Amino acid sequence: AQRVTFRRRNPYNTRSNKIKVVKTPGGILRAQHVKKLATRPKCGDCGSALQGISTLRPRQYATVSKTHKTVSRAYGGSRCANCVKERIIRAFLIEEQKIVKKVVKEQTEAAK
Amino acid sequence: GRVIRNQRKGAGSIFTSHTRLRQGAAKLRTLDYAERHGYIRGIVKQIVHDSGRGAPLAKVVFRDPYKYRLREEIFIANEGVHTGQFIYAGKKASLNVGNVLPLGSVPEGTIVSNVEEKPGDRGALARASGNYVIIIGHNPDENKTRVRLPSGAKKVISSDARGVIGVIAGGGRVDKPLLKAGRAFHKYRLKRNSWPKTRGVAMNPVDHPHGGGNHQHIGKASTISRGAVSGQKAGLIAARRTGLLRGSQKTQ
Amino acid sequence: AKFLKAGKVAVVVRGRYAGKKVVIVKPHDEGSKSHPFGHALVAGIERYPLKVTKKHGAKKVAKRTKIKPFIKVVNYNHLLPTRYTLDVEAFKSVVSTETFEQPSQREEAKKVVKKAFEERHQAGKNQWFFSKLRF
Amino acid sequence: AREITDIKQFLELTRRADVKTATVKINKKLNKAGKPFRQTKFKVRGSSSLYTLVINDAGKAKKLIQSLPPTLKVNRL
RNA sequence: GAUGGGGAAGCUCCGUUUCAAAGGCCUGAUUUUAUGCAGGCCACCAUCGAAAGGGAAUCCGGUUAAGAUUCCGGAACCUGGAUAUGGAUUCUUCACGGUAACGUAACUGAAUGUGGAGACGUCGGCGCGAGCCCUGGGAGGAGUUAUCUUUUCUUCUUAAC
RNA sequence: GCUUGUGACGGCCCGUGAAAAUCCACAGGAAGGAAUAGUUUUCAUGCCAGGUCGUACUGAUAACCGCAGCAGGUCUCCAAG
RNA sequence: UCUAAGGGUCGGACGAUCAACUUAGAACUGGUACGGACAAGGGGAAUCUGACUGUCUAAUUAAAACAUAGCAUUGCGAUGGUCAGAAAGUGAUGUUGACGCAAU
Repeated sequence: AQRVTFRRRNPYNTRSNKIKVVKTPGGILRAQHVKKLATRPKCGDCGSALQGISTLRPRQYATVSKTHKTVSRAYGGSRCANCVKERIIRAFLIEEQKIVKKVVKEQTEAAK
Repeated sequence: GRVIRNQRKGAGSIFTSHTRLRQGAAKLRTLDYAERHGYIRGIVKQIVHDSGRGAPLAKVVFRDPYKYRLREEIFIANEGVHTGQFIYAGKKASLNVGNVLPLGSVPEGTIVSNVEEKPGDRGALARASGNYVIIIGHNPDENKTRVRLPSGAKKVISSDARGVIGVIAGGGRVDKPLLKAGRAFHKYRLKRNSWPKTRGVAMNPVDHPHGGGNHQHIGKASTISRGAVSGQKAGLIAARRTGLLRGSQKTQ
Repeated sequence: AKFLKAGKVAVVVRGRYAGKKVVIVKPHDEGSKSHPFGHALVAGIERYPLKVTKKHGAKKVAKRTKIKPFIKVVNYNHLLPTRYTLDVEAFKSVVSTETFEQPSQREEAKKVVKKAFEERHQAGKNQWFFSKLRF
Repeated sequence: AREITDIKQFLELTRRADVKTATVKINKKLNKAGKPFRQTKFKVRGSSSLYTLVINDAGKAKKLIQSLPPTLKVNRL
């Protein structure tokens, strides 16, 4: 039965004027404006939430230690482990089959 | 009387196209040495809905021949094409669905989409959900190919004009009744201010030729000379005939 | 048939050393206590040698060809077995179950594998293995 | 802001430099069994954080008050 | 909505990357100098247009006749700029560990490229949080008490970081 | 339970439901780097600065618009038994 | 005023502990009253007419008028149809292309 007010001239229930309610040490109820929630950085070749990488709003990553926004593998943020595991394989297998794609057409060159 | 509705459209205003949500515009690659002489392989990264246009788009990306970077074009997607698909473009590209070949490089029978009207214009003909053009024959008396357009008409364009093998995707969208005004509302909402439509016959004379009253009716042939002046062209425009047919085929 | 051998070269396909070339040196096909699974004692590079042009100076070349090594226990499943093969003799010794635990021993090992590898790369006996594999 | 627990690393803080003042608070708290004992908090105002060290053993506490630099403005109570 | 332009007797109309020679970012040379220059990449590119859209960062207590997320007290955070000490790194020069998902107090990185966040509809049930609502014991204060009720009311709070 | 926030799902479309500033990251390896000594400010700590304009109050059966202290009109948030 | 049924948690077909209200039934009772105030559909048979939901004459007309989905006709392959402008290196449709745009 205690009621509250926005603490900033914006009187409309928009996304940036989200509000929380807090009991203060005064023993009094008060609004407190709440920032909008962050989202998980996503993996840039499958779109999945990057494991190990922190979840701040974008400018916050400039106030954060590097360990918070990478992991220790080829493609720290960027891509997603199963996607670098696929990635290496695909590299190796093709570069191999190149050599072959190559040698095999050099054989059928002599055959002519 | 008053400027009629159909004349007010020319002025843009309330009648321009609703385009905020549109993806980019849909085009072939710009025609380069790659495509003029060989082929160039892109992948289709995503395929995507475009507001106002049933028929989905393919966002397909290619390497840049003259600079180290990637280049994304926006194709119209062609039914069967699928993310992770390689897309080959140009004179030497092989006859698979999804590729883009010069008309002059495909056999008679081949069916294609998004075909250029002049080589290099980046795609003009057969672009809407479901459509395509058929190559009927070729004529190396100047590099020309003769085709069939979705409308019925045959047209002869340059064998250098490119098409993409296959039909435009988006099925038979029109096969489903719209059912309720609201569906048309949302329909035209992503297109343009053309809906609902008041009949001229329910307007007064100031507003339209149909206009006057005492009983609703047109009072003169609704069949207008092509040379009539704007203000007067409402109805059936240079109608070579009028009335119910049951027609069944076109021009062949 | 049964390849997993003494001097097989393979690509680490997971974790930190993901993407890098190595040679198995002690196969342990059976499960270890800690390590209850098919695994292999390997040694590959961690920082490859850099490229070398005619235009390169004296000690530049001497610098552009240092090689940071590494040694790992690694699950067979985190390996891309290759058709290529590299002789394991000079390090054969330094790399055993022993050298794991006690950092210094892992350390003295790397000291040796590095001398060996840098050696191998001069007068290019065995190449390929010295290039990055790019993805 | 911060709480400190290494009674030693505390002691470096008490000299440190930027640390002109500090304070000793005393609470009449009570343990899990519930017997009135003497908790004593050592607050140290550094430039940009307030490191408060909490000592529950009354013995070691009343000792440590005589281990602060004599050139630090300890506010008592 | 200016501009190279094109119409118009003209007030001006059209056009906005447009049929245009449309820039400026690093730093070497030079240490006559902080500076003209030698490198060089990248640029179909005015601007105005949101006090409800997007967006760097603050909270609680106290205070006035009238101001307060603005003053006071205390406790923070962001941005730009300076910088030194510590720590980390290296004779295997640009860190280790973990099979792996990944871990971390850090762990050089120009051009160029590429990816992500900014970033997005509506309805429904289901799960969870917060505040609120109801409520037992107890420590206080108020109320009623001809008669009854271990009773009725009420205080028991915790901010950003 | 109420109000709100939020998640993992599901229904809907011939509707599939902005943009730019801005911030980070990866790929790349130009280049700069130690042994009597250098590298490094995406780790901790420390120094400095943060301008201009608005900021009262009403917000409606009397502070706005309807000649007015007009039974009309005028956008929103909070919500007890 | 009673009866019965519908959960949770923890110890091995029971055993301990915590916690809700809701539902069906039965007896008793009254000046036969009880959704006791508040709240809250009258129903049926037909004819004319418009399919429906939607719309308009702000201040005398809300309707059977307008819309609509559905049906049909007409023009156009871009050197184009329809429309704009005094003129233009001018403009709408058009980020379009006949499963489209335009006109009835």
